[PDB]
Amino acid sequence: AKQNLYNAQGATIERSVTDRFTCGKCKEKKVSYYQLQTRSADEPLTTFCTCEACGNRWKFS
Amino acid sequence: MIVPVRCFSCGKVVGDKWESYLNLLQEDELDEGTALSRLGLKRYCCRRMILTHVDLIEKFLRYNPL
Amino acid sequence: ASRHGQKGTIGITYRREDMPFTAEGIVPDLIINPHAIPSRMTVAHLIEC
Ligand SMILES: [Zn+2]
Ligand SMILES: [Zn+2]
Repeated sequence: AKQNLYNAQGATIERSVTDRFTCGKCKEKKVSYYQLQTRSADEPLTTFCTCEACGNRWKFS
Repeated sequence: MIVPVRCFSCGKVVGDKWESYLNLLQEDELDEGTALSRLGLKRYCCRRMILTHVDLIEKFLRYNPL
Repeated sequence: ASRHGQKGTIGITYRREDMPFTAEGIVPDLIINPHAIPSRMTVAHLIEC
């Protein structure tokens, strides 16, 4: 039963952070990011943002 | 093509020096960096031209027109 | 353009007497903006220079 209860609850990806930026709404430093480039080749990555103190998302160019 | 006359950067006449810089490397067996130094081109904006100019003119010239 | 995908065009032209100039008097042929360096990430251009 214990193993079944463990296998029931699923994916829990956990969003590795840093502490440099502040939240756009909460204004605290628990900020987590990602990298990839979306638009054409002439520009760099997107610098995705994800706050964790409240869950906010924003972006930096 | 010939050597340019008058270095684009600086303006000093170059083109007298070409065949001299050749025979500094034919019989004198001299290293070329010292060859340009003894040719007397102490700035390097002038120096790039003699060091990098290629001579296509004779490769043109080995045709037989008229 | 360079050999690194730095394509661009001529804005305007200057003569020497108002081109910037170094102590030995090597007046440059052309000047490009620094901001083309970091976002293009073109290190090898600098190494080549
Ligand atoms: Zn927040
Ligand atoms: Zn020169």
